[PDB]
Amino acid sequence: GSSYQQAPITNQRRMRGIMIQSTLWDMDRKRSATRQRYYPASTPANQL
Amino acid sequence: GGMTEEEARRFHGYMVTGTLGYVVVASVAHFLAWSWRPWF
Amino acid sequence: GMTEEEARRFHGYMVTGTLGYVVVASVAHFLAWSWRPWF
Amino acid sequence: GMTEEEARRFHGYMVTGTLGYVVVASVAHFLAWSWRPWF
Amino acid sequence: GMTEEEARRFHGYMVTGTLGYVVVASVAHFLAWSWRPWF
Amino acid sequence: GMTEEEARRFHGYMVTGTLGYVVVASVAHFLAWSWRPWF
Amino acid sequence: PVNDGIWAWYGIDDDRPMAAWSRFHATRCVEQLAINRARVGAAEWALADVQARGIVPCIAKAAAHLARARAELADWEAQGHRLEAARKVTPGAWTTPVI
Amino acid sequence: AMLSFEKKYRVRGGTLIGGDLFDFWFGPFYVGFFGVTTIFFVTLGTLLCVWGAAMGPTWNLWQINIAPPDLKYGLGLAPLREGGLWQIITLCALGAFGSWALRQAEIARKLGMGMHIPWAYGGAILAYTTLVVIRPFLLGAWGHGFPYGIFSHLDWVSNVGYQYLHFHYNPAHMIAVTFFFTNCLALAMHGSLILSVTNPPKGTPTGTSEQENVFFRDLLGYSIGAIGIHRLGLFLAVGAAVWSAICIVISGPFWTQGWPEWWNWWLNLPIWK
Amino acid sequence: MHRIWLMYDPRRVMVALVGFLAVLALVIHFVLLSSQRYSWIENGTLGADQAPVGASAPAAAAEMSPLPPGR
Amino acid sequence: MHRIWLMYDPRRVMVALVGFLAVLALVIHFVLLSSQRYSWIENGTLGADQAPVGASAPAA
Amino acid sequence: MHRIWLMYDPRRVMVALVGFLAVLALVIHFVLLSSQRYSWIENGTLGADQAPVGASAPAA
Amino acid sequence: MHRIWLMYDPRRVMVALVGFLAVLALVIHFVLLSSQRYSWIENGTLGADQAPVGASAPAA
Amino acid sequence: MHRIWLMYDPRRVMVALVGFLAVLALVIHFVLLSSQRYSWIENGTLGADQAPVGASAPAAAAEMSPLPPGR
Amino acid sequence: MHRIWLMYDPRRVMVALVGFLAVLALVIHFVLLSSQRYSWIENGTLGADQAPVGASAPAA
Amino acid sequence: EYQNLFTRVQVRTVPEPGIPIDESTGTRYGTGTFSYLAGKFGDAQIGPIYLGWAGVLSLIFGFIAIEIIGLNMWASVGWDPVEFIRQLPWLALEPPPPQYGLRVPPLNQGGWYLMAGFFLTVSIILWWIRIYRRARALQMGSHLPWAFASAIFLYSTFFFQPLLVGSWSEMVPFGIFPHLDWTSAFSIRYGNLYYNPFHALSIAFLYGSAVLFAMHGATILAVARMGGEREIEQITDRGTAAERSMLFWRWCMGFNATMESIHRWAWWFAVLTTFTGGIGILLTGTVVDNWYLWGVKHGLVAPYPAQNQLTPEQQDLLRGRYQGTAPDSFPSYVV
Amino acid sequence: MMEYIDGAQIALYAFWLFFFGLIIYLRREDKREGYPLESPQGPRDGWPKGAPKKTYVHRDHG
Ligand SMILES: CCCCCCCCCCCCCC(=O)OC[C@H](COP(=O)(O)OCC(O)COP(=O)(O)OC[C@@H](COC(=O)CCCCCCCCCCCCC)OC(=O)CCCCCCCCCCCCC)OC(=O)CCCCCCCCCCCCC
Ligand code: BCL
Ligand SMILES: CC[C@H]1c2cc3[nH]c4c(c3C)C(=O)[C@H](C(=O)OC)c4c3nc(cc4[nH]c(cc(n2)[C@@H]1C)c(C(C)=O)c4C)[C@@H](C)[C@@H]3CCC(=O)OC/C=C(\C)CCC[C@H](C)CCC[C@H](C)CCCC(C)C
Ligand SMILES: *[C@H]1O[C@H](CO)[C@@H](O[C@@H]2O[C@@H](C)[C@H](O)[C@@H](O)[C@H]2O)[C@H](O)[C@@H]1O[C@H]1O[C@H](C(=O)O)[C@@H](O[C@H]2O[C@H](CO)[C@@H](O)[C@H](O)[C@H]2NC(C)=O)[C@H](OC(C)=O)[C@H]1OC(C)=O
Ligand SMILES: COC(C)(C)C/C=C/C(C)=C/C=C/C(C=O)=C/C=C/C(C)=C/C=C/C=C(C)/C=C/C=C(\C)CC/C=C(C)/C=C/C=C(\C)C(=O)O
Ligand SMILES: COC(C)(C)C/C=C/C(C)=C/C=C/C(C=O)=C/C=C/C(C)=C/C=C/C=C(C)/C=C/C=C(\C)CC/C=C(C)/C=C/C=C(\C)C(=O)O
Ligand SMILES: COC(C)(C)C/C=C/C(C)=C/C=C/C(C=O)=C/C=C/C(C)=C/C=C/C=C(C)/C=C/C=C(\C)CC/C=C(C)/C=C/C=C(\C)C(=O)O
Ligand SMILES: COC(C)(C)C/C=C/C(C)=C/C=C/C(C=O)=C/C=C/C(C)=C/C=C/C=C(C)/C=C/C=C(\C)CC/C=C(C)/C=C/C=C(\C)C(=O)O
Ligand SMILES: COC(C)(C)C/C=C/C(C)=C/C=C/C(C=O)=C/C=C/C(C)=C/C=C/C=C(C)/C=C/C=C(\C)CC/C=C(C)/C=C/C=C(\C)C(=O)O
Ligand SMILES: COC(C)(C)C/C=C/C(C)=C/C=C/C(C)=C/C=C/C(C)=C/C=C\C=C(C)\C=C\C=C(C)\C=C\C=C(C)\C=C\CC(C)(C)OC
Ligand SMILES: CCCCCCCCCCCCO[C@@H]1O[C@H](CO)[C@@H](O[C@H]2O[C@H](CO)[C@@H](O)[C@H](O)[C@H]2O)[C@H](O)[C@H]1O
Ligand SMILES: [Fe+3]
Repeated sequence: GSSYQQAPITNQRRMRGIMIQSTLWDMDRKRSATRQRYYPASTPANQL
Repeated sequence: GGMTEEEARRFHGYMVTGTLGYVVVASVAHFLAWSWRPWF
Repeated sequence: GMTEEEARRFHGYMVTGTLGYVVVASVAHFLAWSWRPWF
Repeated sequence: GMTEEEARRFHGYMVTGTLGYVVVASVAHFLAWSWRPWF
Repeated sequence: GMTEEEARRFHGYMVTGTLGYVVVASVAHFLAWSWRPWF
Repeated sequence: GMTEEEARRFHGYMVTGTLGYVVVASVAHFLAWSWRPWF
Repeated sequence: PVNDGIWAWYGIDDDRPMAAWSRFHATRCVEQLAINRARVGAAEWALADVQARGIVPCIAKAAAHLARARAELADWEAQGHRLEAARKVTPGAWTTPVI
Repeated sequence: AMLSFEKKYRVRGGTLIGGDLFDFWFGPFYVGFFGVTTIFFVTLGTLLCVWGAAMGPTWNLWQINIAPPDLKYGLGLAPLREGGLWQIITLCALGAFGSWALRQAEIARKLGMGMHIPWAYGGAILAYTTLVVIRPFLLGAWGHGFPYGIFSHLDWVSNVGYQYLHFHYNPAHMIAVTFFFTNCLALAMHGSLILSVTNPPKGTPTGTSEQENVFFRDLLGYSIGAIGIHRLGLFLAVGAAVWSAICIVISGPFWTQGWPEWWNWWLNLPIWK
Repeated sequence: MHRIWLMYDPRRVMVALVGFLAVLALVIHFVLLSSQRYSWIENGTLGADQAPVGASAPAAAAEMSPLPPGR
Repeated sequence: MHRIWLMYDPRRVMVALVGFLAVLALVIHFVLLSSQRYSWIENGTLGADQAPVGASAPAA
Repeated sequence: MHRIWLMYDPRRVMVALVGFLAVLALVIHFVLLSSQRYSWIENGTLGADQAPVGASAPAA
Repeated sequence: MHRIWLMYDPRRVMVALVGFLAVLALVIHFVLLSSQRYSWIENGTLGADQAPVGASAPAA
Repeated sequence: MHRIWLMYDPRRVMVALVGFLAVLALVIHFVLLSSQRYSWIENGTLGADQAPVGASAPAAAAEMSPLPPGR
Repeated sequence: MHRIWLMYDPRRVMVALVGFLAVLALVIHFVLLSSQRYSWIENGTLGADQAPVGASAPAA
Repeated sequence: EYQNLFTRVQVRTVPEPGIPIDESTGTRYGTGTFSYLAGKFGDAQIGPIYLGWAGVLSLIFGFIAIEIIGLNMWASVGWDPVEFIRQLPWLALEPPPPQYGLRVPPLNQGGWYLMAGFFLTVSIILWWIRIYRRARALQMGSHLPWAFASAIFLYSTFFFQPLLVGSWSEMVPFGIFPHLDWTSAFSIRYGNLYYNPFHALSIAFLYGSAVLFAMHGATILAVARMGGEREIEQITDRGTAAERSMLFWRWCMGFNATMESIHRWAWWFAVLTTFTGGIGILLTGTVVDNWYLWGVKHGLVAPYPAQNQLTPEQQDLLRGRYQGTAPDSFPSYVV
Repeated sequence: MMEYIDGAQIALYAFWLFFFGLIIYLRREDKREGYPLESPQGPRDGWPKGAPKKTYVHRDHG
């Protein structure tokens, strides 16, 4: 691609290991751990 | 090491009373937990 | 080990520090409760 | 092993250094809170 | 081991070295601040 | 081992060598800055 | 525990002080009496040897070791007397005496 | 020929089978009954390997490949061109490796030594026997053995590994690898320590057990002692082979999925399920 | 019953007991904290009628023949 | 029957028994907790009619 | 009951206590920080009505 | 209270205290630097009304 | 306070101090050099009005790519 | 200040210092050589106004 | 027959070694102690350690490296202490993205990685110096630091090979299962590492190290009843335990070492494991990019009958592309 | 340019030359004890010829 656009912060993985989707996440179904996979929403205070 | 029967009887007085007091505290904790969110 | 006099003297501080710790913890919990109750 | 009077001397420094550090950290939190409150 | 006059003599250089280092760092920070503030 | 007069002699060369090296580095930076300044 | 070893995990312990008759404790006691009397004999021979060659700090330890060997023997002699008393009052016990 | 002190030791006795009949030397080598059986199985097995090379596509040492039979033959002997030759060679290899271990016992007995060496070698025989007998038998076909060929067996190792998608996740394999790596570390430390006290810098006296214990102590925080390092080296090296045999026998007969999904039990411990 | 303390060193007993109770208490809290019904840090303010419940046995036919969600 | 306490050290049998009961109790609780029918922390408030049941034979 | 300190060396107990309290305090703080509701570093300035709540039963 | 330094060697306690505080300070700075609200090296200049908050924008 | 040197050998303290200052300075320089706002080797010549602000997004760059063209 | 050489043998300090300065210089040269702006072997002949600069004012 | 595998009778001495041999500068840290469990298998003394200046700095630099790794792992599960323990072997601190090459990357995208790698490397070099100084202070040969230099060489090739191919992205991630994912993917990227001849050699010495330590461990235990474990005295004052050890192997396999020279065989087999390893890594991606094709060229690869045959239009159809960048958008397909 | 010769092949033969040199060295070391060999035909050295038997100096104690 000619140049890079960032995904929204809630689409960014906080685990950077490349195989984690097959080695862990395809068997791990725990709800807390699944929520930890992505960064939470983050907003400038004056936009709330 | 020594341990006479009067020492054992004195220790038993504390060990029983402490045990029962802890069970009493735990009973109140279950009374609180049940009134908040019964498990049966 | 300790003499009994040392045990008496030590215990008073140990009880005091425990009670001081519990007091601060109780204030910390009531601050947290007033900010964001957990029940 | 210290003498009792020697432990008493060390305790004076140790308490004072502790409270001095807490005082400095208190002002650091006053500055941090003024810059960007966390509650 | 170190005698108390020898400890007191050493301490004067430790304080002076610390102060000199803190001063150099304070100028370094104010140069860095004037170039590109972090608050 | 080391005597104090012999330390005092060595401290002569050591401080002088340090300051000499720092001067040479100061000139290397003057040249580097003239070629391609970093601020 | 050196004698019962792993079997102490299952609560076999034939060293413990016993005042009722027990053929297992009596067996252990008879074995340990012989071993400890030999051990006292060796301890006092070693004292005699080290006294003869005169080395002071070794004489001190040899005497301290001998006293410990005598004390450990005396415990087994006490166990032997308890069991031997219990033997005489208990039907079907051994005919050969303990100690 | 003989070492300058050797002749005194060359008594009769200590054999397991043959008595005095084979109780002699050939050059440096002790013979014995298991020496005779060794050379039989070595010669037969080697010449059949050479025949396998002759009827294969090349004489290139790296490319020679004597392959086991197809899985369809099960536990029968296949046609010799079709893997039966591999099966005969496997019997010779078992006969040779077994004969070698028992010959070592005769030698240890004649020297009044403990039996440690024969048994330590049994760890390697176990690993081989697992790869060519026990694991193929549990899978129900001799065709599961590895091919005899310097690189073709590495193609087998590769494909067996990826039969479980990510073989690094095999838990017994992690242990076996840890033993192999720890062994090589321990070997380097023990070799270094002995050479460093026996070959100190020029103009230095020969060292002592105390110095190597002092050095070892501040390396690991504890002193292992002279008997301890040899017990450890034997434990690590033989333990690696035993855990190797475990790691391969569980792969297939007992576990069939990918190895990464074996770790699902750990994720599901009830303290954090 | 006090003679149990003739049989055991009370210093060994109390240490074993406190270690047992600490580990048991930790385990029960972490078992609860990973459940849905007692995930009290996230959902503790819910009323008991609103708290999660593990799903029943199916509707008694245990069989499918559905109708779509409304567009 | 009390004579077994001369054969065996009471001090050591008691420790072994307490250990055995603790292990067996924890095993059974976790076996039940891992089941569907008795996952009591999630589903303990279901009535006995509502609780899960392992699948029956199809009877065909 | 200060004689507790005769059967237990307080030099050992105070180290065991401080080690326990330190680790437990950190575990509790990180459990809270990891939660949605009490992620106070990112969301501490939200009011109690605005703070997250974990999902209810579906009929609720 | 000074008798605490008879019971424990102050030469040991001060090293442990310094180590503990340094690690705690390092952990707290790392946690804050890792957040969005307190990513102060990148965003320290923002000013409190436009610093990040851990909430989703209303009406998306 | 000079009595600190009677209880601690200054030979040992100064090595620990030098090491602590060394790691602390190196950590802070490497942190800054990896930041957007303070990458002074690449961007040191920019004025403060045009240096980055607010670049805290945790995936500012593409995670996955070929290596740069190899020449 | 010369009495520091009574605490530390200058034979050790001089070697340690030369090692430190050698590694420090090597690190700083390598950091620069790895950069865009100061990769002087390939680009040293560029004038100061031709040398690379990191990205200005993102999303200006 | 007693196997000499564990010690049924230990002896204590009330004064102790652990107070070192005469050692000069630095300090002996702690007092010696005995472990009964250590005394069962080996020598019982667990005891004092020496650091000096290089040991202190190595621990400081190394602790920071360990903290950076752990804090990043813990941050990667959102600071959840339960998920930190539950998921620990899958967590990593991960190298920078490939498009940066050797340039400094963003802090959360490999900047912490390069920092941890730097402090770990400095810590390893300072530990080597600490060992080197200690060997000389105890008046010993330098065999141990050069053996450790061989391990450091292999380790450094996980920096130099990424440097030579021109990207920090190629470095090994810090993490238990993640570094094994890298190990597999390295062999995949470079076309099967089994055909790397230095990898093959490195295995030959790794296996040989197990062969030698099994043989040597067993040999010494087999003569330990005759004093064979007193190896220094068997070297300076050969006893019947050494003679029997030489004759066993001579009579078994036709040749033998000495009580000294077996430790040289041991030393070189271990050292050559990592030395040949490092050469193989340095050659990978710089000289050879597909080791299987290098094997075909040099005749390593055994032939098999073809499992499939492509037609010429399949040869064009079945070529793919080299993998590119990930899609940086979420397309709508509605028209 | 050289098609067949490549840097991995060159490096491998450099290792083989070193490794055979090393085996020779180790076999000389292996022969410091028990050599020359006794035989009916007189003394025998094998190959390579062993290094000489080595004397060790003990310390004068303190
Ligand atoms: C990649 C990592 C590798 C990792 C693995 C690396 C393994 C390395 C260790 C193995 C190699 C050493 C083996 C050894 O030293 O055996 C002793 C033997 C003779 O001992 P001696 O003391 O010097 O002499 C005895 C003699 O004076 C009196 O004995 P006697 O009168 O009773 O009996 C007569 C002799 C006649 O000698 C022979 O028959 C030689 C047999 C073959 C020698 C080795 C050739 C090369 C390897 C095998 C190739 C054929 C193999 C099929 O009979 C004997 O002495 C027989 C006892 C020796 C049996 C040795 C068997 C060794 C098998 C090694 C297998 C290696 C497999 C790879 O030595 C020799 O003959 C000369 C060995 C020279 C060193 C080998 C390296 C040479 C490198 C190239 C340098 C240039 C050309 C020489
Ligand atoms: C699919 C996987 C690939 C593969 C990919 C690789 C890769 C990639 C590599 C190896 C390497 C090795 N492989 Mg291979 N390997 C495969 C198949 C095998 C098989 C087999 C039976 O199939 C075997 C036996 C081996 C064996 C080996 C070894 C011979 C070799 C490592 C030597 C060593 O000592 O490393 C262990 C020793 C070290 C790593 C040295 C470490 C020393 C440092 C100084 C220690 C620092 C510790 C520090 C202080 C503490 C840090 C704390 C933490 C930060 C918390 N591989 C297949 C083909 N293999 C390596 C090699 O050399 O390749 C040529 C290598 O890089
Ligand atoms: C010949 C090849 C083999 C080899 C050899 C080898 N390795 C060696 C050696 C040798 C000969 C050593 O002498 C050396 C060693 O020390 O051994 C004990 C080492 C070593 N091999 C190591 C590991 C290792 N070796 C491996 C492999 C190999 N080693 C090969 C198989 C592997 C594998 C297979 O992956 C590993 C992981 C280490 C155990 C050790 C080098 C130790 C080292 O450098 O440590 C650096 C320090 C740290 C990482 C920091 C630790 C941090 C502390 C936990 C902090 C505690 C707090 C601290 C007190 C704070 C500071 C306060 C100050 C004021 C004090
Ligand atoms: C969003 O954009 C990205 C970036 O282009 C697309 O991902 C590309 O395709 C993958 C093969 C590759 O992995 C990745 O590196 C990247 O190259 C992604 O698929 C989405 O695509 C849609 O948006 C594209 C976009 O770039 O905005 C758009 O591309 C076309 O339009 C833009 C202008 O809006 C123009 O610059 C491009 O040259 C043009 N490219 C092509 C091939 O037409 C896509 O449109 C089409 C037809 O592909 C969008 O795709 C869809 C289905 O909507
Ligand atoms: C969710 O799923 C799973 C988890 C699987 C489900 C769970 C399953 C299971 C199997 C649970 C089992 C629970 C259990 C089983 O028995 C639980 C048993 C608990 C018990 C017995 C607790 C006892 C506590 C006793 C205490 C605290 C005593 C304190 C004593 C004090 C204070 C005295 C202080 C004074 C002293 C000492 C005297 C000093 C001397 C003096 C003064 C002097 O000498 O003068
Ligand atoms: C995520 O949520 C999960 C984790 C899942 C939820 C679950 C949580 C669970 C299970 C929690 C359990 C908590 C618990 C128990 O188990 C908690 C127990 C807490 C306790 C007991 C705290 C006690 C503190 C006492 C202190 C601080 C005392 C200080 C004393 C001082 C300072 C004085 C020292 C003496 C001096 C100065 C005098 C010297 C004189 C001398 C020497 C002389 O005079 O000689
Ligand atoms: C979001 O992040 C998460 C992590 C999640 C959030 C949670 C965090 C948590 C749980 C934190 C817990 C913190 C804590 C808990 O207690 C913190 C406790 C802190 C404490 C106790 C600090 C004490 C400091 C004391 C100091 C500095 C003393 C200095 C003394 C000096 C200078 C003088 C010394 C004496 C000398 C030199 C003697 C000279 C004379 C001599 C010798 C003579 O006269 O002889
Ligand atoms: C994670 O995110 C991130 C971004 C990292 C955020 C986190 C940041 C954090 C946690 C920062 C912490 C900072 C800190 C905490 O303590 C920092 C503490 C710093 C300190 C204490 C510095 C002290 C320096 C002292 C010096 C230099 C002294 C020099 C002395 C000299 C030269 C004289 C030598 C003596 C002589 C010559 C005399 C000989 C005489 C003799 C012998 C005689 O007379 O006998
Ligand atoms: C990620 O960040 C990155 C990008 C890396 C950026 C950040 C970098 C950072 C943090 C850098 C820090 C640098 C630093 C910090 O202090 C650097 C400190 C440097 C220092 C102190 C240098 C000192 C040099 C001293 C020299 C050369 C002395 C020479 C002496 C000589 C020649 C004479 C010897 C004596 C003689 C000849 C007489 C013998 C007589 C005898 C015996 C007799 O007469 O008896
Ligand atoms: C609060 O404290 C906590 C609780 C967080 C402490 C706990 C920490 C924990 C749990 C830590 C866990 C750590 C684990 C499990 C680590 C696993 C590590 C593994 C398995 C690593 C395996 C391999 C890694 C390798 C080979 C890495 C090699 C890296 C190298 C060679 C890097 C070199 C980098 C250099 C030289 C950088 C130079 C800097 C410059 C600027 C020049 O950039 C290039
Ligand atoms: C890490 C940051 C620390 C920041 C510290 C801030 C400064 C704190 C020091 C304030 C100085 C005055 O504080 C006071 O000093 C005197 C000595 O002068 C100490 O005095 C102490 O030692 C003297 C003898 O030397 C004893 O007689 C006395 O009983 C004892 O308390 C006091 O205990 C302390 O309270
Ligand atoms: Fe050895």
